[PDB]
Amino acid sequence: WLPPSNQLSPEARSVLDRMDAAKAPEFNGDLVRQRAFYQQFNDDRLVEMRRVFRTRERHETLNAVHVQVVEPADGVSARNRDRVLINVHGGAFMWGAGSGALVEAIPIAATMGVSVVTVDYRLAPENRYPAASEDVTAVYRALLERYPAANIGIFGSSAGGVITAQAVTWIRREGLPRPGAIGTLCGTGAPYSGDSPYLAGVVPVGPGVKAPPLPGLLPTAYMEGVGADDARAYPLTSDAETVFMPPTLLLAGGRDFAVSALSLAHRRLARAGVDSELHLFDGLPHAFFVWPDMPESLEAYALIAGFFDSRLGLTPS
Amino acid sequence: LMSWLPPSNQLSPEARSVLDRMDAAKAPEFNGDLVRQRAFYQQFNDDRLVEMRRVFRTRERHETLNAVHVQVVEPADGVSARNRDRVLINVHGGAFMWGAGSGALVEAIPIAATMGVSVVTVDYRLAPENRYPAASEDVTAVYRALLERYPAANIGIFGSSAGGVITAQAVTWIRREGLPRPGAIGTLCGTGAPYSGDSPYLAGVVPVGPGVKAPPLPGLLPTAYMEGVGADDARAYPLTSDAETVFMPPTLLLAGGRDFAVSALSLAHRRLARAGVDSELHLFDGLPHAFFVWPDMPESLEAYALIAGFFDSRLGLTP
Ligand SMILES: [Mg+2]
Repeated sequence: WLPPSNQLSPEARSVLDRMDAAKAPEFNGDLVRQRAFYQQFNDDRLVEMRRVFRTRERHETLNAVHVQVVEPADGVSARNRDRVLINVHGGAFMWGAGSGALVEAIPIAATMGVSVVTVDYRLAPENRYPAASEDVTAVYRALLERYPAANIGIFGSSAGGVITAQAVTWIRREGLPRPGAIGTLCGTGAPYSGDSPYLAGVVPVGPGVKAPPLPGLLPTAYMEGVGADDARAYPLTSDAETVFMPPTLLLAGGRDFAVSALSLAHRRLARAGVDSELHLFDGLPHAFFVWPDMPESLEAYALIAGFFDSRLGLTPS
Repeated sequence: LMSWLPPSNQLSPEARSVLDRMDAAKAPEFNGDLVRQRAFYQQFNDDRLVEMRRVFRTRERHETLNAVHVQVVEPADGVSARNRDRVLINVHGGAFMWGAGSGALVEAIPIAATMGVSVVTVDYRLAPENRYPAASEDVTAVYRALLERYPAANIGIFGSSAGGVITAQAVTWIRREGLPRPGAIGTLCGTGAPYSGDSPYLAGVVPVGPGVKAPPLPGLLPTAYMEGVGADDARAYPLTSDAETVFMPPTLLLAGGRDFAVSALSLAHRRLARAGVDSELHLFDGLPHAFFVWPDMPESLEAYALIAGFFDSRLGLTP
């Protein structure tokens, strides 16, 4: 095995051990226990968020979808008066509602100085694809009443990255204008692939062990029975959906199981002539930036804010 | 170690073939016999050049610019009208010790042919006979000469492996000399920074695993070319210097996903972004260091297109 990456701050090295301590025990398919565990995990990261960042949050309903609107406590910045971001939370498509959503929205709202509308989308296994696309699209449609499409960004982490990419295709199915920019962080509209799922240990490899091929679909209940050929569901595997993608930020830890898929999606975006940016944080795991107590998380929030700042329009609307 | 993984499932059949040939073509131990080592890599580079000539149609001329030997590589069809007032400078790889001649054409030919541009590949001074900053001086002298014919904004500089390191160092040397900075650079599989992070362990540059506890990595590049240069020389290690990083031109960083240089390139890209520099990073999952010297796979053609696309979007056009 490996020492921690020698690029990491002392604070990140501490976070790595806290991450290890916070890892889930085996649930053996007990969704109730699993949801309760991750509820507490997300509530814990929320407390850390609130210590670092000063925000105000309000509940709203937009086109019959529950959202939380997250803003810097004293107001959005003049630079971002006519912009908004939609956040789509992660949580394996089965949890993350409420505190998980605030944990992704608060650091970006506070770092960029922008309104973040985080969507309480329908979750699996009770709901299945394309429920979350429909929900995010309904919110987007409502926000178009106030903000130019060029000035709206959509981002999310892990499952939320996947749903962000699927929401783009659903928006185009509905005949609405595409968003100004997206962030598909730690996940996008494509299966995990390449080397990283083996290195990250999501699939066993090594002495005494037969390493299997990887799946061509995402294994989640959310995607049960959706075909590989559905370009709306898996747009980053489709040369057709890819060309219509808006400017995209892809960001992951270097040890994240999603990283090989993101580097491929970035190559495909570039060949399609789509503006895209990829950043990797060596040594860090999946969805590392839910832990705000390290310079590397603040840096990630700065890269997300800078990508939206440089790609979204400014004009009212 | 990667040997426990299957080939990346992203790879074309052609690339899986290349990876088997790459492993089979790996060098034996030379034990400080530099003459034998150079002969082995002369053969390797000649072999790749044969492959390049099958795929691409170019013409090469020798020239001397400011007392430095170059080869000027152009598409056999001619430079596109779009690229009439552009030029790229190539700085070859080869561990700072070999690669001169055929190794330089192996890097220049695919880019000249793919972009439709003239590439000047520099026959710079090698280690261990010559030491830093000899290669920076050579590349700067070439750049100086090309400024007589092309606007700085229309000149790119790129190189692979040791040549990616030297391209970054040449940029700081050009600045030191008071010349205008180049329009864009490609620091491929290497830049002005030591190797760092996880990737040198994963690639086996430092022995790694069960029962053998991994040593720290050096904060310096180990090559004889760089021996005695301090970590604090910002001109030698610019991507660890906030000052030289801010002055970098738009930069492409590209590597194989299994390349020992990956982790350093991802950090350099974060630093360039924080410094406000236009940079772009691409990683080819499953592929090793300097993978695009083997042209017989879709992934290599795809790399050449990304390099051509980066320069086509970042360099100026006007005479
Ligand atoms: Mg990029």
